[PDB]
Amino acid sequence: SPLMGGFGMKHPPPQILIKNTPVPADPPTAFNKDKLNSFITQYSTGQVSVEIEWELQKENSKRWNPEIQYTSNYYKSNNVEFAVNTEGVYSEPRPIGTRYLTRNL
Amino acid sequence: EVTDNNGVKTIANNLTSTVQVFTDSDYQLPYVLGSAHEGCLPPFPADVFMIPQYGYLTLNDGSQAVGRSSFYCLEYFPSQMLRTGNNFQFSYEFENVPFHSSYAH
Repeated sequence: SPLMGGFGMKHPPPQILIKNTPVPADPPTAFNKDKLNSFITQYSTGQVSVEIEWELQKENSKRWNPEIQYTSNYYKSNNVEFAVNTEGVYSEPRPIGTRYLTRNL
Repeated sequence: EVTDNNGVKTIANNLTSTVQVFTDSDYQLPYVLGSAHEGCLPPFPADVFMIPQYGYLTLNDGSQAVGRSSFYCLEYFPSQMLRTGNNFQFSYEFENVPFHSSYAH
């Protein structure tokens, strides 16, 4: 299991490598055997979509007590947590972990 | 039914009263077998034994409880009710355990 947390896999999701194909600017009219360092400056843009299916383990506790849950707070604030501000920059308030429910040992 | 009249114990049987039994088959109660407790079936078959009282410990902050401390009502489980004509049968298959090494090297 990775020490920073997560799922350790022998064969994780493969790396996806992407490159703009070099387009030479224009060769000299007489032949030259050197490797054509002059190129047309360009960049690419696009859309990428990732779809992951996750299997869940539903909590099945017989505990009578109400449990601890992650919640937002109902107190007036300048900004909404996990939103954008007046500038338009999105920010995340605190690091949310996954351990809120309980189980017996 | 035991009755105390002027410090005199008279034991009469109560044909209509019941006894509740259940097996925690889903393992959703604190498990107190496996702590080497002095309450077992006696080694000698001709002995009559008292049934030990069930109880459990949860998370403590010294003498105080914490939010994660769990309380179990055992009456929240489905039990079988028995009044003197009834019996209770339970079957269990042990999971695959290794043979205990009954030898020296």
